[PDB]
Amino acid sequence: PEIITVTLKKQNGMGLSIVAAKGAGQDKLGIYVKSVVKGGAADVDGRLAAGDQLLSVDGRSLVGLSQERAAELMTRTSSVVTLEVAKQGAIRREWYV
Amino acid sequence: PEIITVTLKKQNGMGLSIVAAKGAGQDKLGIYVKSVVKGGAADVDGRLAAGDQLLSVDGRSLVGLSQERAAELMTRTSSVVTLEVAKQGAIRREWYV
Repeated sequence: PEIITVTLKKQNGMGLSIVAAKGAGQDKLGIYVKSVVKGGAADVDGRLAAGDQLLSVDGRSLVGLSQERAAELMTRTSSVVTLEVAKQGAIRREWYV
Repeated sequence: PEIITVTLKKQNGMGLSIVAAKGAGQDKLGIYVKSVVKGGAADVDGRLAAGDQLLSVDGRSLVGLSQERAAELMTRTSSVVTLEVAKQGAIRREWYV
């Protein structure tokens, strides 16, 4: 799983719409990019994309946390935010029914 | 929130790729349609779509359950399955960052 570090200058927010989900593989709850806002900070930066997992915010992990704990952590971010992101794999575990 | 009942004749499975997530509004974990397989049972039926929440399977609720409990419930389904689905709203709660 490819992991990268993305640093953003917040325009109005990071220009990101997120969701709490469990990876089909995982038992640990995670924060994922549901979609990117065109023309927002993450869009212009050009790295982040729907499906990417947000591992940490400002060095503090987002993995396995309550939706309350994670929301608190997002509201506390500076004008500048550094994310560790697990890039969505080409070869990936998924759940079929 | 519009709720409907969809009954499917399983071809090879329902032709559905699902995910466990929390609605931005919700604290209850849910089963959602991540994507539909073209040419699968749900596709041909034409009702189900990415974003829809799967409320119950065969009359048994999928809301708020462990990923183990839900997977067990999906593997137990007959050649015929009846789902209660909460259609993804146009006006909906979402989580921006």
